[PDB]
Amino acid sequence: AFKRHIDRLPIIPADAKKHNVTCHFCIVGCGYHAYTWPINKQGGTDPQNNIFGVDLSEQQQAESDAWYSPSMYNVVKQDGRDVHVVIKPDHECVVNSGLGSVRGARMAETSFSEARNTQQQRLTDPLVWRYGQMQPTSWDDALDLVARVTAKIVKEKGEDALIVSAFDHGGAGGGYENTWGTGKLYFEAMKVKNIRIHNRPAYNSEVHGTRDMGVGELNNCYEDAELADTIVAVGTNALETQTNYFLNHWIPNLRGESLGKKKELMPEEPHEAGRIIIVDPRRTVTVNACEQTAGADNVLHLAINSGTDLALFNALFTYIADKGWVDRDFIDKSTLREGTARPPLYPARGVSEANPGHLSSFEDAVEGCRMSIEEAAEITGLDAAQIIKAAEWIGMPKEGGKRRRVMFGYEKGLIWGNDNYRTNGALVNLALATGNIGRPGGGVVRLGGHQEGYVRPSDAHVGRPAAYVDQLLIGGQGGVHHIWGCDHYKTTLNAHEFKRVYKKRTDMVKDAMSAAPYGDREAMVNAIVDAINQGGLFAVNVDIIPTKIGEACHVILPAATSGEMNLTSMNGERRMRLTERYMDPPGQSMPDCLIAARLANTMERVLTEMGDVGYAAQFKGFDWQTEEDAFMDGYNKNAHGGEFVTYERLSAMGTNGFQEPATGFTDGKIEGTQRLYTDGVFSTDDGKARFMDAPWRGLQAPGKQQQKDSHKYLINNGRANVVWQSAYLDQENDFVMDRFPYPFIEMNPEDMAEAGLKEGDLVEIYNDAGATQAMAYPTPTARRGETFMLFGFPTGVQGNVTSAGTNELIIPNYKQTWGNIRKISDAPRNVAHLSFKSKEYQS
Amino acid sequence: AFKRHIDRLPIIPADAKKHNVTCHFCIVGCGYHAYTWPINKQGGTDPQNNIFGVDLSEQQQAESDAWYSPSMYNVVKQDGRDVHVVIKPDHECVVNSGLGSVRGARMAETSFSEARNTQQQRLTDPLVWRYGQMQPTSWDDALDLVARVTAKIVKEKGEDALIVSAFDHGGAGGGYENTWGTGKLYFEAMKVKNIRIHNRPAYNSEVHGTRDMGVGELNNCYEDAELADTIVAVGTNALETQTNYFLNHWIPNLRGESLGKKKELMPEEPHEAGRIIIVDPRRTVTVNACEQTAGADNVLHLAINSGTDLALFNALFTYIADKGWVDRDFIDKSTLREGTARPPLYPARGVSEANPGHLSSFEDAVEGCRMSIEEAAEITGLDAAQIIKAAEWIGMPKEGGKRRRVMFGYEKGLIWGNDNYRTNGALVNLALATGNIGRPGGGVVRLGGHQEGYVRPSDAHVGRPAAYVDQLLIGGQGGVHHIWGCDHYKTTLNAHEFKRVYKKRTDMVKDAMSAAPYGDREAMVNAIVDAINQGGLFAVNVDIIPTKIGEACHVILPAATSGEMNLTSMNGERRMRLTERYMDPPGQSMPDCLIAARLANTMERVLTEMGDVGYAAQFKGFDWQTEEDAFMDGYNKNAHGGEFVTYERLSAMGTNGFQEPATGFTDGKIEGTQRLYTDGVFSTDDGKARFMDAPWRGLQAPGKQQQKDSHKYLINNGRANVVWQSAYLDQENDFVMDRFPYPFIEMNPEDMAEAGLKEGDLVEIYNDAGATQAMAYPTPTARRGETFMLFGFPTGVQGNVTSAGTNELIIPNYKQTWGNIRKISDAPRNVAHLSFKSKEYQS
Amino acid sequence: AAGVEYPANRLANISELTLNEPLDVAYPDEDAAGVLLKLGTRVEGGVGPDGDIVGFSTICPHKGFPLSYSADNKTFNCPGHFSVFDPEKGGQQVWGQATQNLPQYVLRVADNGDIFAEGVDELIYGRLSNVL
Ligand SMILES: Nc1nc2c(c(=O)[nH]1)N[C@H]1C(S)=C(S)[C@@H](COP(=O)(O)OP(=O)(O)OC[C@H]3O[C@@H](n4cnc5c(=O)[nH]c(N)nc54)[C@H](O)[C@@H]3O)O[C@H]1N2
Ligand SMILES: Nc1nc2c(c(=O)[nH]1)N[C@H]1C(S)=C(S)[C@@H](COP(=O)(O)OP(=O)(O)OC[C@H]3O[C@@H](n4cnc5c(=O)[nH]c(N)nc54)[C@H](O)[C@@H]3O)O[C@H]1N2
Ligand SMILES: Nc1nc2c(c(=O)[nH]1)N[C@H]1C(S)=C(S)[C@@H](COP(=O)(O)OP(=O)(O)OC[C@H]3O[C@@H](n4cnc5c(=O)[nH]c(N)nc54)[C@H](O)[C@@H]3O)O[C@H]1N2
Ligand SMILES: Nc1nc2c(c(=O)[nH]1)N[C@H]1C(S)=C(S)[C@@H](COP(=O)(O)OP(=O)(O)OC[C@H]3O[C@@H](n4cnc5c(=O)[nH]c(N)nc54)[C@H](O)[C@@H]3O)O[C@H]1N2
Ligand code: F3S
Ligand code: F3S
Ligand code: FES
Ligand SMILES: [Mo+4]
Ligand SMILES: [Mo+4]
Ligand SMILES: [O]
Ligand SMILES: [O]
Repeated sequence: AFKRHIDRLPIIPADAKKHNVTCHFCIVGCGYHAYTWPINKQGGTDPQNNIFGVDLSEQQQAESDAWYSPSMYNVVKQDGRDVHVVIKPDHECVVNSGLGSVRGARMAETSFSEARNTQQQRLTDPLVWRYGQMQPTSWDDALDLVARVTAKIVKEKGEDALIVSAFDHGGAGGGYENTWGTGKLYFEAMKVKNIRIHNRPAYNSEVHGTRDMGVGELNNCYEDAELADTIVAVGTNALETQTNYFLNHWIPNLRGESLGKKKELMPEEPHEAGRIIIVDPRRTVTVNACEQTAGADNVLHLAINSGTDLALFNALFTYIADKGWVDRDFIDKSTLREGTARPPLYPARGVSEANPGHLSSFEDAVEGCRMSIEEAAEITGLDAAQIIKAAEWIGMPKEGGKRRRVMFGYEKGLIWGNDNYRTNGALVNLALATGNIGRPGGGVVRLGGHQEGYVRPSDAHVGRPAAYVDQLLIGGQGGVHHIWGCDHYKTTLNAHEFKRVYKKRTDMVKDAMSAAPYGDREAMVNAIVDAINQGGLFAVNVDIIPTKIGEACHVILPAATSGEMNLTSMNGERRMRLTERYMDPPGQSMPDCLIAARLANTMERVLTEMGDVGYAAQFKGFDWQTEEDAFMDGYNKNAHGGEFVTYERLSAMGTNGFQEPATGFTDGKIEGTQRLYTDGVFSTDDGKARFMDAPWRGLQAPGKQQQKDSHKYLINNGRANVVWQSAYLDQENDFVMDRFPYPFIEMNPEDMAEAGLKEGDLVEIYNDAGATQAMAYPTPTARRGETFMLFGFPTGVQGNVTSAGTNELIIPNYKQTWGNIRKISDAPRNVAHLSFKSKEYQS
Repeated sequence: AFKRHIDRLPIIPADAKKHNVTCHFCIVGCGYHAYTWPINKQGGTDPQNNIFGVDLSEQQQAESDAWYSPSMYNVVKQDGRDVHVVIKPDHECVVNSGLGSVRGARMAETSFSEARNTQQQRLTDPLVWRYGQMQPTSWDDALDLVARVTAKIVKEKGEDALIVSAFDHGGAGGGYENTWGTGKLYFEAMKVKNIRIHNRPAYNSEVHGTRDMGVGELNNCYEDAELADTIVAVGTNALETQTNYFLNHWIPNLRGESLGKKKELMPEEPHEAGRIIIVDPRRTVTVNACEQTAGADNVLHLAINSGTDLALFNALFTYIADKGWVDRDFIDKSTLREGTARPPLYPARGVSEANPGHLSSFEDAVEGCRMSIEEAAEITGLDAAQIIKAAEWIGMPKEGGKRRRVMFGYEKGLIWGNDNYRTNGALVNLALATGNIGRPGGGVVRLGGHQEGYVRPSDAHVGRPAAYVDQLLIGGQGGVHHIWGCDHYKTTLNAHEFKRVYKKRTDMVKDAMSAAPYGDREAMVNAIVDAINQGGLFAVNVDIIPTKIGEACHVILPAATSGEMNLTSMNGERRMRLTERYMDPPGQSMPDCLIAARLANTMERVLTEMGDVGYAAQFKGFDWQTEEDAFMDGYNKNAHGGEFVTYERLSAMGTNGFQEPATGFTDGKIEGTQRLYTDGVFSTDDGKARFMDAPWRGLQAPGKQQQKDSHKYLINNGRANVVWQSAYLDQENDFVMDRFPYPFIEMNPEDMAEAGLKEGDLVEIYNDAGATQAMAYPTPTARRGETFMLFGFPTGVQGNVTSAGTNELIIPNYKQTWGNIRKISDAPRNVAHLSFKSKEYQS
Repeated sequence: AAGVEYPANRLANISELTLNEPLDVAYPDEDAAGVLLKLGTRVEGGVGPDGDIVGFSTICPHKGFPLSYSADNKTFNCPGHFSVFDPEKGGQQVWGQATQNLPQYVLRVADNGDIFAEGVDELIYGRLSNVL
């Protein structure tokens, strides 16, 4: 097991500088502080000599604010000088209450340090493909080349020849400054249609369903998870994927800690310890934790068949409506009453590709979705009794016939799950019918992935459905690709075919650049455009590390991330915070919004020189010199309630910040919105929510049923607790890579015995889409024929065996994947040190 | 300026484990010790508690043994535990006398550490190209793939289809164990013709010239540099490139420190302080150091024109002969007296490509070489009075008619210089004529590059001249390439064209392997061979880091280097030492010799399965389980005097070891050879040295005169004192990369001003062969029209502008390169922090 | 106890410094020879109103040879093995056998112009702890 052998840390001195830091990583947005002090200085054991005011010569007891781990300590550049830094979870943040996940708590250790030699992989310099390999160069030179090629191609073949892949998320690698910078460049100055997002291959929403129904997907507050009678958790592994929301808010509900608060905030109705329904085909550590804290009797794990959520939801909606277990008053006053005619091709297909489901009244949706317990048990594989109990835990009035309070949280098991649009609607149906939107203990919400920090111009030119960007590239279309803060080689669908063709097209342009003289920049640009005109691709990567897709790119621009820049973003309850810059960018690396600005400056200059003064003028309005200029040109001017928000005010609010939208500023406090839709006015023209007439139609994406029937195992996929995303930082972190040097594939031990596999064995997963590798991890809780592979991993990409298959709105159905498994090799030697024991906690 | 901010190092305890370590790096082979102790123990400041028996609470004075810098300290794995390690120069080693260079003093911080995060680039696992990128795998899997593709291709197309690039040098990435293991696989088990060496594109000697004459190139000891009357240093920058040989042995001579030892060892003649001739077109820090320690009076810097050494030497030879400043008895007793007829094609060409120079008597050579002082002055651009004075400093007798003692030293200014075979010969003529071989104060020697550690089966099958391997590869020949411990992408000649074609050919095999099923190995193998048959190349890289040529390779195998293994090598004195293992290989990396044995064992199995037991049996004799097995099978059985040398005996003799060849073993002491040719019997069938009839014939390599005539600047090239070789370790060492993030090109300030160039500017050097980049470094001492570019550097490869031009024996003529210089961009911001002052020390 | 505890020692006054003339100093004790130096230009680590006052250990980090200043090039020069250090660029080894750039002092200028050393950025020659 990897041990740091750091048996002593510098003590934070009492005059250390404090910065407010939101966690870089997941949706929960746990609060932290960065304490920096000069190298050559330290605090002392005595109370007046340390930031804690505490005698550090004494053992601290459990949950002490007066400790930190090695992973929280480092040395970084601040204003050109080496400083000590501790990045430490904030005890007074209501989000986390001093909790740090295995991810946030290693923010420090995953910061760039020359002095302590952490994350030396970090990009410090622009790189260009010339003289037979990648070569470092100046910003002026690299931007000039990107500008000249991008300008020539757009001018000869139109903006449709420019392909963009960019984050749209918050936190490190997004936020309001960065999305606005990128957004303004490609949507204001240009009208790029052929743009995709970090996690899906078109410019679409994850959740058009809930939005079309007029319910924004982040409509509750984290306290609602404390106040609910029942949590409904669909396609979420929250202990692993929303750790500190689960631990600091769901848990207190389940072991009865929130009872006092419930009785105080909601007197005149009964209250008992929260119960939880988990809809997930896989038994996760979350199911285990729930059983362990609430007792097995207060946990209903619906281990559905993969891709059968919609059947379950329709059946619950049907049962709940027939019983009259609904909020009549909420339905009559806040939802659409005027019935509406089913489209011609219903139920199999919606009216168009744009609108897969039928928006309607309560009564119409009940009749359209209508499904019996008997039918849903057959489809889902559940007992009738499990579906009835679930309807009871969701809908049955409490003693005195008081409405049951239910929080419905979903994530990627639904969103990357079967029939995204109708399944999303079917769940919202359940929350609308039970009046569990806009009220204490309620909500129908995305539990989320990244934090949120989206503000951009109109995207109306993109269309709906939007262009399937991967299929464009794979089919030889487009001339220039700008990639920002995503790595399709590890994370796109159909990733094997994607890499095969992406390598070929970028190689054509690499070969041309290697044979052309660079010193005559006009000859170079000509060779590149001539190769593009033969079906080649010129590819520009903006990132913080050498990416997998970067191995195929011609130009690489180094970015600075959260903590090396100021950054704004909101969490899963819309809690906006400012991360206050505590360190310098590594080398000449610069914030994404400013790279966007600098590139717009270069496009303007280059388009002037080419003649076209009209097109050149479109790249004006990018004179930003700090990220705060992006914030003020973007969020402040364009966000709902933006007028009330500045860095200075956000700073004052600290790691508790405020819940968007901001309603006012008064007495040095931004005034926020604790919950959306409390007045029962929804985000439609006429202010009523729509229900969804959303009948089950089996597996909806093309080839999916064929793939299931022709392959032996379900290749379920998703997150590990230890790993952050595509392991872009974790790959140079000995703590993580010591645990999983290969991606695990969780396999039933009987399934392993039958296939001749032992723990640690390198296996190939193969199907119609492609092939990949993983390390076999015996998992007693795995159902026979069902495996789970860690997604996005550099040493075995699960994406390689996902099909091109999407729903009508180009939503990648990653979770419904089936494949075969055969041994490549006996357990490699580098895996002998691994624990293969159960991840499930035991009493 | 990069600062470590390490205020304090652990004290080596009294009971630390001691290991004899020779420097990993240059020929000099400075003695060190590695002290290791448990991570949870340390030494005390009191004498009884540290390794020095000294009170460390008190400041130590200049040249203290009881100090070590931060770069000499790390934490490393030993028998699977973290230990402290200090790698310190041995004060008691006769080579260095406790000196460590800027290179050897950072052995510890260029070691692999998980705990202190040093050299995380180091390879831990076998990598195979599959699923669209490089993927870690098992040894068994990787070796099976390499062997199945190798066995199939040599079975189908012959051994001539297997191409090999491999180290032939000593120290780290070489040595007796590793040259033997690779040599036995490719020359015993097989008869590989199409093999090149790490620094030259055929299987040839750097110095056929001296060797054909019967003078092995390492014939003296380091003491002779202390005892010479004159040192003649030809195309050596010894202060940068042979640092502690210069500092610990040349300096004492030039300063008179040596006078006492001279008088004790050679009474019966006069002795003044040593003088020095430096033949180098460029004024180095070596010229400066010599002036500053012996005064300008005692230093003759002959700033010859590029590649005219042969003219200078023929004129010195002529002048010395005509004066009778020659050892008449040596010539008559120890050299060839028999006249022999010039070849028909003389003097333009030799008797063949194989023999470009004519071996003869003293008198035939003088008449052949015959050149006037006037003519050499024309060619060299020296003044007559410089050449005449150089003659006097070499030839003219001392007071009592006594012989002047002259050590003649050369390296890559000659060897990579014009007409390698003849220039090498012309220099040996001078040392032969003056009886300066096999006497105290004498020698005509390579000053060296790496340490030496060569033992291999016969290479008779390879031929002379041998195959120009790079031209075979560029011309689309060969199927499989095994690359061991070299990186042609940074260090070969004609490197731009090499990379253009190497990428296309390996790309063809990559596309095939991305498109084929891996888990079915036979189909993977057939897709590879079909791609090879279309003109592809399958490439295997054996290295310690991800190389530049490794970005084109299909299999990477991870090697363990010196210190992670026992390693034997000898210095430029033939001083053989054992480097004793002090640490563990990173991850699963294994010594090169054991990789060769494992590949041999796999070749045996694969060939047996294909049903060729006869070919399979050739791959026996590779049952080695440790590097010592390779030493005993190789050096012990095959080296001259090998039967006297074992690890145990070598260990007992410490960092002073013994000079090869070993003559016997007497009470715990291997007896060695201080000097070669002391009995005047040379390495020829009859025991006579031959002189060389070596007439000047201009720039002899094809296209060189054309390249001089058609380009504005000389692109001289070679070493920086800070940089070790191709910066394979240095590129992840902040100290080195802080100094030169770009390779410097030394340019005259007047030349820079005329070209609109300022300090730091990024410039393209381009010519007929290709193009590359460097950072302009203003150098007052540089002659106008004459630049010097750091070689082998990842961030700008000088090799790109070197032509394919070799001499008749396929020696690469790197140093005679001319190209044009244009600006790429203004000084990048990452050079702003650089010092641009003179490297020349000022009194 | 985790870090080295550096004394805040008085070295000189800003008034004691002549442009380009090293003032010989000891920090962090008597046996750690160094200099203060005004450079007449704004540079890395520089203090005082012009930001041109720097402090360096002046014992070669290679083998402990006392260094010597060249006023013409503004470089420390080692007569031991010919190392050159640039105190205009943070004491970068311009050429040399040290594995360290020249250990440099953390200077603070108080109101009266008294100059203080609070630490060193590299390991001083001949001590395994900067504070002994
Ligand atoms: N530790 C860690 N946390 C993270 C991240 C990370 O990389 N590591 N990344 C963040 C990001 S960007 C995101 S998007 C979120 C994702 O957070 P989650 O969506 O919670 O995580 P996943 O592992 O993608 O999938 C959750 C569950 O979906 C289940 N599932 C699979 N197929 C189906 C199906 O058909 N129906 C249902 N109902 N469930 C199904 C899986 O069994 C799995 O347990 O996590 C965020 N947090
Ligand atoms: N099979 C399967 N595939 C999936 C999923 C799944 O469940 N199953 N999940 C999908 C989901 S939900 C997601 S979120 C995606 C993730 O897909 P990606 O976005 O490709 O994955 P990340 O690892 O988050 O990629 C972030 C990249 O941005 C870089 N980066 C970090 N900080 C910065 C910064 O400040 N600026 C810039 N310019 N770059 C920065 C990182 O180094 C990294 O290369 O994967 C998707 N893929
Ligand atoms: N223009 C020009 N070109 C030149 C020269 C010149 O003067 N001018 N000089 C030439 C000369 S003299 C030389 S020596 C060559 C050098 O040419 P190369 O040999 O290509 O250069 P090195 O950097 O020594 O390469 C050593 C390689 O071996 C790897 N390595 C190190 N240790 C081990 C080990 O234990 N095992 C294995 N398997 N690999 C290991 C390193 O990671 C690195 O990739 O360059 C030549 N090229
Ligand atoms: N610091 C350091 N030391 C090293 C190495 C390293 O990488 N770094 N590598 C080692 C190795 S493998 C080697 S081979 C040696 C190389 O050691 P050297 O050969 O001493 O070094 P180079 O810098 O290659 O070239 C020596 C000199 O040749 C001169 N020269 C150029 N053209 C001519 C010419 O036509 N005639 C003459 N007479 N001189 C000419 C150059 O100006 C240069 O000063 O260094 C070894 N030691
Ligand atoms: S620490 Fe960070 S990763 Fe998520 S659970 Fe808290 S925000
Ligand atoms: S320390 Fe090493 S690099 Fe050469 S000069 Fe001595 S062997
Ligand atoms: S002590 Fe200064 S260079 Fe050796
Ligand atoms: Mo996500
Ligand atoms: Mo060499
Ligand atoms: O996401
Ligand atoms: O060499």
